[PDB]
Amino acid sequence: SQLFADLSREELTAVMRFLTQRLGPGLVDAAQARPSDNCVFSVELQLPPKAAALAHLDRGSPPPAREALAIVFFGRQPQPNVSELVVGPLPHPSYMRDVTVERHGGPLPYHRRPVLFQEYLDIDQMIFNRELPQASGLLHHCCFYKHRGRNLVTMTTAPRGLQSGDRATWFGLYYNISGAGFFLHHVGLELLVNHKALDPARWTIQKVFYQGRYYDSLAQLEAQFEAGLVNVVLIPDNGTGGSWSLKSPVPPGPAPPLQFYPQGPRFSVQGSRVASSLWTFSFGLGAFSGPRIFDVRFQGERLVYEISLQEALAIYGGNSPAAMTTRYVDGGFGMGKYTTPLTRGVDCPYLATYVDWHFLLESQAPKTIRDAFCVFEQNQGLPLRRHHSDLYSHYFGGLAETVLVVRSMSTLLNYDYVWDTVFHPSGAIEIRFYATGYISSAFLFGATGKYGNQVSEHTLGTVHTHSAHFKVDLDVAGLENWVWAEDMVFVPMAVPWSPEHQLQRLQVTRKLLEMEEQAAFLVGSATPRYLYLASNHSNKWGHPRGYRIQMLSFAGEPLPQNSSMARGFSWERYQLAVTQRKEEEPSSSSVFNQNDPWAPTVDFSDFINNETIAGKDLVAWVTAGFLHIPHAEDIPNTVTVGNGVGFFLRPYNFFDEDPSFYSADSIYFRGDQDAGACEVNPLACLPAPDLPAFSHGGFSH
Amino acid sequence: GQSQLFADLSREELTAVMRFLTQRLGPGLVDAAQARPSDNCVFSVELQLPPKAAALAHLDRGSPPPAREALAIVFFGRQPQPNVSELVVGPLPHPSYMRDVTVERHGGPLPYHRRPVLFQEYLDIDQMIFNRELPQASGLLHHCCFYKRNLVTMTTAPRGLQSGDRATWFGLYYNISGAGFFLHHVGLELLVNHKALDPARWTIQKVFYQGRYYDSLAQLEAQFEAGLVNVVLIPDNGTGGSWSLKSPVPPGPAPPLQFYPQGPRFSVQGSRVASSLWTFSFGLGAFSGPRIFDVRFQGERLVYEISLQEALAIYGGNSPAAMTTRYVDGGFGMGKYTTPLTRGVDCPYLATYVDWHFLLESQAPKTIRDAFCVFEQNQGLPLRRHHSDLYSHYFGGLAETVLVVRSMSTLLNYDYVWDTVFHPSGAIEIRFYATGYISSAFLFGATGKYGNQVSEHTLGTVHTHSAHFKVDLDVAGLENWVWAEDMVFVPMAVPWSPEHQLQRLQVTRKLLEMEEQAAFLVGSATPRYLYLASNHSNKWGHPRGYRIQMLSFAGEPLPQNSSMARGFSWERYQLAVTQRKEEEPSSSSVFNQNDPWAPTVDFSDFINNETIAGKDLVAWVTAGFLHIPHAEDIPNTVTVGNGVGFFLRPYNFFDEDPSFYSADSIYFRGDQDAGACEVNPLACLPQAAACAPDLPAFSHGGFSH
Ligand SMILES: *[C@@H]1O[C@H](CO)[C@@H](O[C@@H]2O[C@H](CO)[C@@H](O[C@H]3O[C@H](CO)[C@@H](O)[C@H](O)[C@@H]3O)[C@H](O)[C@H]2NC(C)=O)[C@H](O)[C@H]1NC(C)=O
Ligand SMILES: *[C@@H]1O[C@H](CO)[C@@H](O[C@@H]2O[C@H](CO)[C@@H](O[C@H]3O[C@H](CO)[C@@H](O)[C@H](O)[C@@H]3O)[C@H](O)[C@H]2NC(C)=O)[C@H](O)[C@H]1NC(C)=O
Ligand SMILES: *[C@@H]1O[C@H](CO)[C@@H](O[C@@H]2O[C@H](CO)[C@@H](O)[C@H](O)[C@H]2NC(C)=O)[C@H](O)[C@H]1NC(C)=O
Ligand SMILES: *[C@@H]1O[C@H](CO)[C@@H](O[C@@H]2O[C@H](CO)[C@@H](O)[C@H](O)[C@H]2NC(C)=O)[C@H](O)[C@H]1NC(C)=O
Ligand SMILES: *[C@@H]1O[C@H](CO)[C@@H](O)[C@H](O)[C@H]1NC(C)=O
Ligand SMILES: *[C@@H]1O[C@H](CO)[C@@H](O)[C@H](O)[C@H]1NC(C)=O
Ligand SMILES: *[C@@H]1O[C@H](CO)[C@@H](O)[C@H](O)[C@H]1NC(C)=O
Ligand SMILES: *[C@@H]1O[C@H](CO)[C@@H](O)[C@H](O)[C@H]1NC(C)=O
Ligand SMILES: [Ca+2]
Ligand SMILES: [Ca+2]
Ligand SMILES: [Ca+2]
Ligand SMILES: [Ca+2]
Ligand SMILES: [Cu+2]
Ligand SMILES: [Cu+2]
Repeated sequence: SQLFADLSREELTAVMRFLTQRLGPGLVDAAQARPSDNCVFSVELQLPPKAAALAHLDRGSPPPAREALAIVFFGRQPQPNVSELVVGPLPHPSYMRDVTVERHGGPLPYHRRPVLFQEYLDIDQMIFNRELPQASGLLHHCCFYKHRGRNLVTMTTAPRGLQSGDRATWFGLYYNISGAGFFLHHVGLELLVNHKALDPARWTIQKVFYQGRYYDSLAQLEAQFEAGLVNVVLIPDNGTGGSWSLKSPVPPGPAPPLQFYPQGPRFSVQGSRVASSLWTFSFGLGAFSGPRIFDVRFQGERLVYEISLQEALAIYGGNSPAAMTTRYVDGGFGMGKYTTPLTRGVDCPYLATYVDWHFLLESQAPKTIRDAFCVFEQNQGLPLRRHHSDLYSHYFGGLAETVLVVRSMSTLLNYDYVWDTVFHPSGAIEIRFYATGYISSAFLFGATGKYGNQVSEHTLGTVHTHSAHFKVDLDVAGLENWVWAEDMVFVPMAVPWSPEHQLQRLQVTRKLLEMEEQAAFLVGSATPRYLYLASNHSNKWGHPRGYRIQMLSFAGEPLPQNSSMARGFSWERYQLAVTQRKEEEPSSSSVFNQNDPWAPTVDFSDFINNETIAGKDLVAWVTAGFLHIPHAEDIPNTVTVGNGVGFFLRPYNFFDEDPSFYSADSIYFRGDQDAGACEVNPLACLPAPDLPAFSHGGFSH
Repeated sequence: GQSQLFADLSREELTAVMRFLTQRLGPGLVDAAQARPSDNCVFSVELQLPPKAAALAHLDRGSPPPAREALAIVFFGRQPQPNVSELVVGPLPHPSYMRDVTVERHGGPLPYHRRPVLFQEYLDIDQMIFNRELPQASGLLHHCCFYKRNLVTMTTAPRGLQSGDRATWFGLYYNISGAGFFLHHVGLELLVNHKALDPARWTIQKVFYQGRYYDSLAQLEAQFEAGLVNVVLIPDNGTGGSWSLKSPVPPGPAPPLQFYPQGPRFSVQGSRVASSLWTFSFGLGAFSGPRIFDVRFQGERLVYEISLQEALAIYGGNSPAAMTTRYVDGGFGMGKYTTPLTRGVDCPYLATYVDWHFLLESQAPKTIRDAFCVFEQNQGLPLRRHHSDLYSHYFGGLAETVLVVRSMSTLLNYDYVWDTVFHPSGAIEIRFYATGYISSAFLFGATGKYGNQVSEHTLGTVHTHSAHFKVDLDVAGLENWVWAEDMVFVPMAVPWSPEHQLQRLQVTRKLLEMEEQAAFLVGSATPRYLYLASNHSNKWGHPRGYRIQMLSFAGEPLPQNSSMARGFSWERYQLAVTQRKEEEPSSSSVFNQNDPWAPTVDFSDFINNETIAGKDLVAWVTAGFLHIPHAEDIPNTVTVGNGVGFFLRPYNFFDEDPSFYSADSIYFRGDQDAGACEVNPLACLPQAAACAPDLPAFSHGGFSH
């Protein structure tokens, strides 16, 4: 690995040592920080400048300094802010730059900071010790309440309030189900907690919700109940089935099919670079933005500088305040931070290579997520190509598709997002995103038809949309790229020969798109059938070397623009956009957007601003998603079938012929040959497997 | 009810029907393999599918099974008024009756020019071409393309310009050796009029050489001699893989191999497949291609039938062949052109392979060896999983393993790959890939509007691909309705803070009541959730549903103003839902191809102001894309990104995800040893899977002459 490798535990420790020195002892461990402390919230790789980086990979120039970016919580002060500090060079840091205002134009308001885990503990303490017992009347008759046992548990929602500067979060209450998902057991109560004060003692409950009704306080509710004005119904807290359990009641049977490598792995993983005979690339995770791939070279030629997840978004509907106002912008929690171990043989093939990831977040020392990535070759059991000739000449030639895959999974509370990077031997790249895990349920009460389906006894599966944003820094045969839109048209013409007759003449249409706005495509509008970035260079046949972007999405209608918060994820409105790549436009979102979408720290629509994309270094931005109306078959989990979205990058006249023609694994034989002869056909030479003992990456405390 | 009602005819059965017919068709019946236009012959013999009512009575209520019958297509050329007739023969295995159903189905006789072109006809055409026509230009040909054969002809789309025409444009190509002639068009195209019942009356209506039209082959020779023709010299031979299919690179370490550590987990018996979740029957129609029948998930039928109906390629170009090609492939026949699966390339090595039998343009059954494969595939992707670090520590998940049936139709150049994929969640996935060689034209003139140059002298002509599929869902029984659900945002005041506004996300539910309400043109928008449902409810009160999720990137359909568009009306619909009807068994016909202007079936007729509330409904799905060929399509189109089709996904059909009860799921709490066999079957894998089976020896199903 090297240039793009996430920071090592060693490097992380070094950056933290350096930070503990240059900041005013009285710096607290973020894992215990109160709002008014100072705090290292995160430390992670700071990605090199593109120009320096290429200089080093393509033209011998030495590597750009290796730096970290640290996000610090400055609450021990008259005007608290959040600061972004670059720290470097590594491995032995000597400087520390504050880029906060360079990037943002001013300080970062302190309410934009992510809720810390200690902040959650404190909210819980407030709820469970000071607020809930005031309703131990009601809660005994609906939800088996006790002392503080407790049987209940809370889950956060979306943005936290109704306008910039708010930090008030709606929480639902849930049975603390054991060994299975609590998410399906909303007990009916929702609390609007205002935790904006830096003194958690000034924290208040602004609103309460129970069975379709609102109250200004729990005591108010508890009173309405003692007055016999609130019909209570005792919600069971145990059960059987998928609703209550994830473990299967059926004895295991004969094993599922297993793939192995007869003559060993055909790719290697060194640090965080992957090389096969066809592909080399580096991979990693942003703490906040998650999966990323750099420096992808097919057969030594670079196709893409960067492909990375930008953001993941979930917009809910509901019967209830928590659900009806939820809009998660998941980078506010962090796709890398919340990445989880892969279970060997379930999350990936048993014989995949599994790699660890290290991080420093909300603590003062490095921690490791074991088995966070997997890399493997997968025989797709589908041919890449084949032709069987019975006509004029008797031959067969084809090649079975084997694919190279990098994967990790982020578990954002209930959801488990699966991120796939798939390298094809045709020179196509496939980026996929699947959502499994648990749905968010609401408590089923009142008229629920317009907001979801009943999916269990007391469980409303609430309607929502999922979407995700991808950065695609194609460098098609260099940096200077154009974008083409090709498509088709019928044109009625007379038949040349028989001009009395007509015919619909099918024609290709091509259009160069020269301005950003011309290549920004809104969800809901139609897009050209062929859409690619090209070089001015041509292939042997004189067509522009191109890579075409083909989208797999079933986009739901994006949050309408009139929303005060919509600019916190404006990329949701576009399917495809292509901009000039700028060093000051590294992401389309930010960890800070989540807690203030009303005053977005980054607003994607800014990137589309009347510049030229004709012969420039272009980056393309892809949105993919779908509507989800949960249904009974989402219990216990939603399945991955049919729910993969993303895109293909496919060569389009980039090469002079299909590269797989030169494949070591292709098969060919003529009728006149002995197809069963080892020399004619390597399929005829075929041919303990050796399984590593099973280990699991464990859990986090 | 235990009988294979949906099995394709066996050789014995085919032979049997052929014998019966031989007797009863009478004098001067000819083997169609050598038949002339004016002969009488049997073109095909295949299974007549039972009528549903009787079939279900047998399968569900245990009634006696309907008679097993065949349908034979007979070309009656030896008479005053030639006709093609459709005859039913049964009951198998010892047939005793035959009935002509032609008029019942089509309202009149089948005009003779609709018949597919016989292989003998192709052969005769070639004789007129190479023995009486091309020689008139031996001069040009000697100059331009190494004449003295060395050329092969290849047919095209509809044959003419009005109903009744049988004029085919034939392109000429270097007979290339051991690789595709398709890329080596030498620039000459002949418009052969082979309508005449006497092949000696067949003429050449027109000529086309490298950009120029000529009235005859003689006139072309004339001008070439008069020094009046600028001849482009196209090479005979080359090396590049627009010339070879054979990789010039030595075999490396072996690609991954899949195997079943503890024996297989499904079984194939005849045309029935069964595993612990699924049972269904499969086969090929000689013309319509792949079909699966009677699909049961854990004992419950979901679909009576899913079957390919038609496949369609619409070309553009500036040469007259490609400019006017609209292939309606059922006219060649997707079953008929099915090819053996190469073990290890077309399906996994350890798939189970299955032969297919047919009697087509012959008088004796033949067998395509290994026409089908069936296998479990480990997807390398979990079906579901959740890792909890929060409050309670556990992991629960299931690797997806899927059950596949595949066959491949090689129509000329194209290799179509058809997948039926059975998911453990209750979902069915239907896929269609095109691979093989593109069709090409001699590269000449103003090609940018018609494709990309793709090789020396080789223009990859632009075209669309479409396939139509029949999906006879019987959701919890025959009586089904269709629902369209979707979303909307309704702007309103935040209930607890009226100062503010929120965009309230809601679900939208519309019952679609008439066939037209459920027909959806290409390029119009479609309900994000479209499903067929019972009025029966699942445990939670929602109608039991199967939803149809389409994966298509459709091209613009051929414009309706085209006199021939009625021959593939289905192309203009993405999705339509219709009342199932015994008289509407297919959306296309083997006969639409050679007269699309007078279609034998017009799919649009099925859509005609009838209720679809509470009836036996059948859905029809169209899937396809635009293809602008390009360098990477040489030697072949690759299958990546080319998959097109649809899923049938359960939607409140069950009470909960059936996969919760899977025998293969994995679960363990934080407080257990995930490394212990008693907690986790995966732990056992090493020690009881250091046992890979001996592979069977490689064999190939052969080629055919
Ligand atoms: C956000 O908070 C930061 C600290 O709370 C702040 O950076 C700090 O800025 C102060 C002065 O603005 C610097 O303190 C320095 O003050 C004396 C002058 O008497 C200087 O000579 C010394 O350099 C001394 O340390 C801090 O160095 C600095 N802390 C760090 C880590 O940079 C930011 O200015 C605040 N951000 C904005 C935009 O307001
Ligand atoms: C389409 O083509 C068929 C011609 O081969 C034709 O079927 C044949 O029709 C005749 C009468 O319709 C039948 O032959 C009959 O000849 C004597 C006359 O002395 C009759 O009295 C007898 O009934 C005798 O059978 C043929 O048997 C019959 N062949 C079969 C297999 O059906 C069709 O009628 C033509 N139909 C169309 C729609 O025009
Ligand atoms: C076209 O070229 C092919 C060359 O592959 C010819 O195929 C061979 O034909 C000979 C007889 O002349 C046979 O004995 C061989 O078995 C054939 N070889 C293969 C691999 O099929 C073919 O004759 C030529 N056909 C035409 C119409 O030109
Ligand atoms: C919620 O319930 C869970 C029970 O599953 C509790 O988690 C356990 O905590 C006990 C001690 O209190 C441990 O000894 C167990 O090993 C834990 N279980 C595992 C497998 O994670 C927990 O007390 C409750 N937490 C909350 C917030 O109420
Ligand atoms: C493409 O553009 C750059 C100049 O801006 C040039 O260096 C390169 O060689 C060009 N190639 C062409 C037009 O063939
Ligand atoms: C877009 O760009 C051109 C400058 O090249 C500028 O003159 C034009 O006014 C711009 N349009 C807008 C709306 O800013
Ligand atoms: C389904 O609807 C038909 C109404 O035409 C009715 O006869 C049948 O009883 C209904 N069943 C249910 C369960 O609603
Ligand atoms: C379509 O359906 C209804 C009958 O239920 C009728 O009123 C309407 O006029 C019909 N139109 C037709 C068949 O032309
Ligand atoms: Ca770029
Ligand atoms: Ca810009
Ligand atoms: Ca039906
Ligand atoms: Ca109808
Ligand atoms: Cu969802
Ligand atoms: Cu194509």
